[PDB]
Amino acid sequence: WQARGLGTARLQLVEFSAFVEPPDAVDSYQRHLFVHISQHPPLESVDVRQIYDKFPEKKGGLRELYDRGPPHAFFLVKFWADLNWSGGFYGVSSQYESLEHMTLTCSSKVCSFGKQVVEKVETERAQLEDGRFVYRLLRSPMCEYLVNFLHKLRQLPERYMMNSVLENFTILQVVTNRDTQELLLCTAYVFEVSTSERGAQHHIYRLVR
Ligand SMILES: CCOC(=O)/C=C/c1c[nH]c2ccc(OCc3ccccc3)cc12
Repeated sequence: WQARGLGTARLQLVEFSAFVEPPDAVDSYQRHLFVHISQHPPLESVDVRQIYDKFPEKKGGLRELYDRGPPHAFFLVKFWADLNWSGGFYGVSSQYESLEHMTLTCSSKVCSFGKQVVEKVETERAQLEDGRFVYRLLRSPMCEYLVNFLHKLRQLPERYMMNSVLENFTILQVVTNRDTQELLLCTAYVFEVSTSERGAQHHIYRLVR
């Protein structure tokens, strides 16, 4: 019963993106996508151990979460960030669907060298749509650490330097049932940069053991 997308039977990712809109968007709109998954054969597995030291350790790190299970809820998403896009609006949008009606809690731990640097925790109540429940965390403003990290990481003079920094930069995303405390989706994000004739791109893996 192996997964084909980033999701389980209980909770599926529908869309995610991190983006920026220039000031001139209020005239002629446009947004620039740093990264962007869109899910409108089984994925390739990656042993979770090979990424242990890239994430937190005591309580809420990769291993201690994988030991609570469910193992099938764990995914690795490798990003190629488009970093070729100044005083504009930086944002993140997430969307999930479910068959059952829950109140999600959604944690975004940003880690530098595996140290938890910045965390955001949100909750979202289900809204019933076409026979199914829908969870919408659209346009959350990026935390100022991420915005600043990006202007710095944009001004670096070489891509290989960019990917060197980014090798110590990861994000853990943990969605759990707020009521029952059980885990529904855990997604480790590792990052590189994209030779921006190509925009963003991504690979989704099942974390296994
Ligand atoms: C909404 C409040 O918290 C935040 O600000 C962000 C939370 C995130 C949760 N999962 C993510 C996946 C990627 C990402 O940024 C992409 C990105 C990173 C590095 C270089 C280039 C691009 C942000 C998040």
